Amino acid sequence: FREVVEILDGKTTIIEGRITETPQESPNPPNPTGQCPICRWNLKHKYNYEDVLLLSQFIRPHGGMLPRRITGLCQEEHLKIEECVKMAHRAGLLPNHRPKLPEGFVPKSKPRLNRYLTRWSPRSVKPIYNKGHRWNKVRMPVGSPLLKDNVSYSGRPLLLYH
Amino acid sequence: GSKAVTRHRRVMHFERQKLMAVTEYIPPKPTINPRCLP
Amino acid sequence: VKCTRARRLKKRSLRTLWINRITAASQEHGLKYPAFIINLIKCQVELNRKVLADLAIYEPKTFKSLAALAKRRREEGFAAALGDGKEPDGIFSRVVQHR
Amino acid sequence: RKLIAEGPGETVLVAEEEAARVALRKLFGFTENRRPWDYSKP
Amino acid sequence: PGSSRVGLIALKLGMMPLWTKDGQKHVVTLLQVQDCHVLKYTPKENHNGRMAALTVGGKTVSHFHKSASILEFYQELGLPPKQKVKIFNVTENAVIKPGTPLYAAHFRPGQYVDVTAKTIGKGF
Amino acid sequence: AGSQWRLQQGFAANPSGYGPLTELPDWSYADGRPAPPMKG
Amino acid sequence: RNRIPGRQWIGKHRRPRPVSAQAKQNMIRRLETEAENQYWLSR
Amino acid sequence: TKPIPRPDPVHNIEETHDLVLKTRLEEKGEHLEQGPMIEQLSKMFFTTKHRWYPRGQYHRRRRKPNPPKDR
Amino acid sequence: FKTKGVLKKRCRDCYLVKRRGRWFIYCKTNPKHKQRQM
Amino acid sequence: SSFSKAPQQWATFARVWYLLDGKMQPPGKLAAMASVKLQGLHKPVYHQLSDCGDHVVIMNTRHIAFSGNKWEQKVYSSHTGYPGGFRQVTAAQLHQKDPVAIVKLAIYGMLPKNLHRRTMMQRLHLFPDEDIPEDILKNLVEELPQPRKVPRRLDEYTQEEIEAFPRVWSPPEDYRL
RNA sequence: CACAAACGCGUCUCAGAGAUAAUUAAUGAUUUAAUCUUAACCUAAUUAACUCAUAAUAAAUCCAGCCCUAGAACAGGGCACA
Ligand SMILES: [Mg+2]
Ligand SMILES: [Mg+2]
Ligand SMILES: [Mg+2]
Ligand SMILES: [Mg+2]
Ligand SMILES: [Mg+2]
Ligand SMILES: [Mg+2]
Ligand SMILES: [Mg+2]
Ligand SMILES: [Mg+2]
Ligand SMILES: [Mg+2]
Ligand SMILES: [Mg+2]
Ligand SMILES: [Zn+2]
Ligand SMILES: [Zn+2]
Repeated sequence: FREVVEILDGKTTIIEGRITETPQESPNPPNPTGQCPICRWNLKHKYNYEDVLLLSQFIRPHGGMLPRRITGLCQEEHLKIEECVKMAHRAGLLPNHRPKLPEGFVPKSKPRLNRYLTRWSPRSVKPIYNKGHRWNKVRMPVGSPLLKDNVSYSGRPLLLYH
Repeated sequence: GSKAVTRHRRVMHFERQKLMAVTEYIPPKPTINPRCLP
Repeated sequence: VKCTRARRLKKRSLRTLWINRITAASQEHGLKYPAFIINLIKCQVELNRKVLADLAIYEPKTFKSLAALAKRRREEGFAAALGDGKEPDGIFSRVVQHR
Repeated sequence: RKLIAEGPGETVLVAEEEAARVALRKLFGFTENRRPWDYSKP
Repeated sequence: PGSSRVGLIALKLGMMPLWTKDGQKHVVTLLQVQDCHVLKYTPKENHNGRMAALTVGGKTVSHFHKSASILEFYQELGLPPKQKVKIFNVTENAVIKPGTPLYAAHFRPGQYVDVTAKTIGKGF
Repeated sequence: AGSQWRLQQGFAANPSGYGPLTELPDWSYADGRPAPPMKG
Repeated sequence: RNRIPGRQWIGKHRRPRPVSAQAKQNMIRRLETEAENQYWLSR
Repeated sequence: TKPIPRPDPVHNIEETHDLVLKTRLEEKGEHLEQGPMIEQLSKMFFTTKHRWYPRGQYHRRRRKPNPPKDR
Repeated sequence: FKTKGVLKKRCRDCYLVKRRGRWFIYCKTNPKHKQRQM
Repeated sequence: SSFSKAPQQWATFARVWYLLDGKMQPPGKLAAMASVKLQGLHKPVYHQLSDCGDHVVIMNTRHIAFSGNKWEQKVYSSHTGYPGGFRQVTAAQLHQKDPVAIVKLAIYGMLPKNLHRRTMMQRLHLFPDEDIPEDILKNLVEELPQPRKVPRRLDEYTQEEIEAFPRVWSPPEDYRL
C-alpha cells in the first residue's frame, strides 16, 4: 500500500511516495488449483450482501472500488462484487468507509430511512402512481438478477421482483 | 374468429402455452465453470 | 336449497377449522402443519384431522408427544437423506407390516 | 418450595381460593383425573 | 421574538369615517371593550403542546339565566357572568394571572389586528 | 395426505384402501362370539 | 383504470394470464406417466 | 415466581366520625350520558363503540329464552 | 435536448452517461447533439 | 387439571398481551405474525364466531425497513371524496409524517375484511419509539422473536472475527488505496 | 331605499416553511485521466402541486313565558343595571 504525502515548506512543495506494510493472502486455500480468488476460496454462489467481511476486502477506504486487473477476479464475479458493494452501501453497511467532510456532518437532515436489498438508487426511481392489476403489474425489484445463481437451501427460487 | 396467419401475434390456447413453457430450451450447465477451472 | 348446499359445505368448513386448529397447536410447538402431518403419517399413525384437533384442544401433553414424534421423524428423514446410504435404518424409520 | 396446586382467577384472591380448591381436590382424591366408578358384576 | 400576546373581547359599536393627512378617507369600525377579564389558564402540555391557552370572557350578563356549573365556577373565580367565552393561544412568557382585567390600551395606535366573529346570519 | 409415500411403501393411496383398519370387523360381542359381517 | 376489451377469454385481445410452475410440474408428471404407459404398450 | 402483590390502604377514614367515614367510602357515585358512556366503555374494554348500543324489539324477541346447555 | 428511442454519437466528442436512470448523449463542442433516451 | 367451570373458561379464553420489536424489520413479515396474533390463529381453541384474540404492542415503528426501493416506489393513496381530492403520498413521505401509518395500514389490509376488523385493530397498539405507558407495560406477557435477522455492519464485528475470517487475495505493494 | 333592514353600482382584507419533475453544477471509483451518482458520503441552484407551521370551533345537564341584528320546524343569544 503506497501513500503520497504533499508537504509545503516556505514556497517549496515536496511530493513523496511511501510504502506501508500490507496484509497478505491466507496461506491455505481449500481449492489451490483454482485461478480466481473467490473461485479458489470456494465462495462462488455463497456470499451475499450481508457478508460484510468479504466485501470489505475489495473496496477503497473512500468507498470506491478496485479494478479487475488488480483484484484478479473473473468478470461475472467482479460484477457480483460490485452489485453487492452497492447494495451494502445503500443498505447502510460499511459506515466507516464514507469520506470525511467535517463541515457537512453537523447540518442534519431527516433521519436515514432503513433499507436493504436495493437494486436501484434512491434518487432515480419514480414512484409507481399508476401501479397495475394482476394481468399487468408493475413489480418493484428487490435484489438483483446478478445474484440469482446463489444456492437455495429451501429449494425455492429467489423472488427478485416483488 | 381470426385467421390462421395474422399480424397480432395470435395469442395462444392455454394448453398450448403450457406446452410451449414445458418445451422451452434449457442449456447444458457444466458442474464446474471452465473459466475458473485450471 | 341453501340448506342442502351449506350441508355440503359444512364438511369442508369443519375440515378447514380442524386444519387451522392443528396448525395453531403445532406452530405453538414450533413445527409446521405439513411437516407435522407427513411425519405423523410416516410413522404409520393414521389419526384424522378431526381427532387430531381434538387431541390438540383437550390433550396438551399427548399432542406435545405427537409433535415430538413428528419432529423426530423429520430429523430422522433428513439424516437418512444426507447419509446417502441404505445401511443406516432408524428406530422410527422401520416399516411394520400387517399381521 | 414444591408445587402441589395452581389455580386461575380474575382477581388474585379468587385465584388463590381456586388454587386452594385444586389443592383440596387433589388431597381428597376428587379430580378430573380420578378413577371412574366400577360398574361390574363381582 | 416569536412570542404572542393576549387578545381581547370587544363590542362592535358602529362605523365612522376618518381622514388622513394626504387627503384620503378611510372607514373605522368601533370596537368597545366593556368588561374583559382573563378567566382561567390552561398549560402548554395540557392544551396543544406548543402554546398555552388563556380563557377570556366578554360582556357581563345576568346571573339568573346562566347554568349552575357556570355560576359555580364563576363563584369560585370571583366575577359576574360573561356572555361569550373564548380561548387564546399564548406563549408561556406572556401568561397573565387569572382574574385580571384588560383594557383597549392593550392595543397601541398603529398595529395590525385579526378580527373573529359570527357573521350576519342570512338563514336558508 | 402423503399418498406417494404409501405408494412406495406398498400401501394404498387411501388409508381406507384394503388396510388392517379396513378388513377387520370393527365391533364384536363382549363374551367373544363373532359379529355378523359387513355388507361392504 | 385499465380494461380488457370485450370478454376476457375470447377475443383478439385476451387476458395476458401467464403459465405457472405448478402447472409445469403437473405437465411433466403427466408426461412421465404417459411415457411409462407407452413403454408398457411396446412389446 | 413472584410474590403476591399486597395492596390494602384506607384513606377515607376520619378521626372525627367513622360513621361518616364509612359513608364517605360509599359516597362514590356518578351519572353520565349515553355517548360518553359508550366511548368510556370502549376505551375500558378495548372494543369498538358499535357493540354497546342497544337493539330493537324484533331482535330482542327472537332470542331463545331457554338455550340448550351441555356438560 | 432531443428525446429519442435509440442513441448514437453524431460526432466523436459525444459521450454516454447514465444519469437519473436514463442514458444521455452529451457533447461539449457541438451542444446540438444533446440526446436523451425515452 | 381439576378446575371449576368459570375459572377454567376464564383461563381458556384469557386474553394475552404480546410484545413485538419493529427495529430493522419488514412491515409485511411483522404484520404476518401481527395478523395471526390478532386473529388468535395461534390458539387451538380458535373459532371465527368466538371473541378470541390477543393484544399486540409493536414498538420501534420509526425504525421500520423496506426491502429494495419500496421507500420511493411504493405509494399510499386515498381520496377525500371531494372532486380533486385524490392524494398519492410516497411511503417515505407518509412515514416521515405519520410513523405508525405504514404498519397500521399493512395490518389493516392484511386482516380479513369482516366487521371484526375494526374491533381487532382496537386491540392493536403502535408506538414510534420505545416510549410505552406503564399501564400497557405491566400488561405484557412475552416478546415475539423478530422475523428478520438484522445484519451487522463492519464496526460491530469483533477483531477476533476479523482475523478469523481469512484474507482472500494478496494486494500488490505499489498500489494506492 | 315611504320599515330601524337588505343590497351594489359602494367599502375592507388576502399569507411563511419544507418538498420536488425536467435541467445545471462540486467531490470522486468501476474505467488511479475524465465523467452531475438506476456508485456511495455529504452538497447546492431549482416549476406547479401536496402537507404543516398559523387562524377558527374547542366552559356538559336553569330553560316556563317575552324579545332578537338568531331562525322554515327544532335549535342559538339576551330578559340585575336603565
Ligand atoms: Mg374459426
Ligand atoms: Mg358425500
Ligand atoms: Mg338572520
Ligand atoms: Mg357405497
Ligand atoms: Mg375481447
Ligand atoms: Mg368487458
Ligand atoms: Mg480523478
Ligand atoms: Mg466537468
Ligand atoms: Mg391544521
Ligand atoms: Mg339560549
Ligand atoms: Zn472466478
Ligand atoms: Zn457531438
